[PDB]
Amino acid sequence: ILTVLEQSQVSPPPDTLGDKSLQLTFFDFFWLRSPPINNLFFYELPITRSQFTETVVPNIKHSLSITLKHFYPFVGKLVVYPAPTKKPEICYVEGDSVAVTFAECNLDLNELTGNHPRNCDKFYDLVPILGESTRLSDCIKIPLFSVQVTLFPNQGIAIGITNHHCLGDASTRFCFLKAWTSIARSGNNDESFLANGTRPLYDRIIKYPMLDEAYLKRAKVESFNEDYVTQSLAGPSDKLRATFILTRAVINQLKDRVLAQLPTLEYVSSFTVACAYIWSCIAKSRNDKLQLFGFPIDRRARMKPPIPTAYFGNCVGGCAAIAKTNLLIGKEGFITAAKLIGENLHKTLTDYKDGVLKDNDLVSEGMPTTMTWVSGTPKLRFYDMDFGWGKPKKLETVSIDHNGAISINSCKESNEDLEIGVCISATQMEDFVHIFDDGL
Repeated sequence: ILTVLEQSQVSPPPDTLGDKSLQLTFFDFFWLRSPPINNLFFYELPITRSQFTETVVPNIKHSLSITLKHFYPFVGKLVVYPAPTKKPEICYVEGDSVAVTFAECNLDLNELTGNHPRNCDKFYDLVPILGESTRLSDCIKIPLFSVQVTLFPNQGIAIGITNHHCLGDASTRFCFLKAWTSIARSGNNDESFLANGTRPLYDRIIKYPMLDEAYLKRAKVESFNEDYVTQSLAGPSDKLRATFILTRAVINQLKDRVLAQLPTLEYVSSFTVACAYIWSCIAKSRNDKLQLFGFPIDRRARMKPPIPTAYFGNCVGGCAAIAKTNLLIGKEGFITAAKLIGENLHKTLTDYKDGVLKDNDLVSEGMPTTMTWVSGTPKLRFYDMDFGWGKPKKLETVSIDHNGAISINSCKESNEDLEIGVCISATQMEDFVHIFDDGL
């Protein structure tokens, strides 16, 4: 089903980059022990094996190489030292490279790019492993970014991107991908990027050393080297992956229902309404006791003073709500969900305005029987990423399979519509589909 054509290593062009480091913040240290992030971009095009070898392979290598000279941390490694003093950092050293795998897949591409339930494990051999760590006398070094480009002969191409969350957040990945695609589209040339594109800002403008040290303690840094193990996804599995669509029209109707029933609810957005609806579906599907639902927040614009969009690295916050499952079910359940999300998000955003940077409560108050954390930021249009073959047919966040997570992103026939990705056991999928569709 999968054939590896080439295992390559891609570096910046000769005589372009010297040794370079990037210092990290508490926002980055938060993710020290996180599993890899895996994303797929699927493209439809009538591409032959010969053409893939002749132009695609060299074009991927060349365009990535050129992009790396502007995005040094992508070709660097996370370096963790055993001493509680020396902070982890990103280091690039001359000779460092990005692992780029070229492969061929004999599965029907049309059996992967749809929205209906497909086996989760069919996607695993399309995403690259993050890569083996390097263990030295004074440190461990972990790769930050890897790529797989997979040919589906006469059908298209999937680009699988795996990264460590310490490299940066979704905004950082978006910035990088905008550059890479520009460079690829313009025939392996950074002239357009340098003139018109958004360059990464490596200035260390987030300086809170006391928070830095507090976050490293929580992430247990002295045992990191001893504890670190690879976390690649592998089958077989009975789980199914589906994509659920909330159209602008449906979202507005749901929003109108919330605003009508709860006229003084301080925060109601397309995103909170989408979250509330999926939240209610998950509650109905699980028929459990107590649930937590949460999601990330890009904090850049909310910082005091504001952080430029192009700031390189992590600048992410989070918000969560907890409710008894019986309160989340049905039409009234969706309303309750929207209320709790809205209230908690309003509180969180007020705290950011006040300049609040920080943030077994559960053991005391009650252990959730389900927890869901959203992957995704619908504001970032990953569906516009065009390497020269057109925009993606389908995006998948494969790493939601690891734990209590769903993906929420914009669509590309419409940036006002939302796509929700779910990977759950086959037995639960059948009901979930009916729950979602019937409820609308």
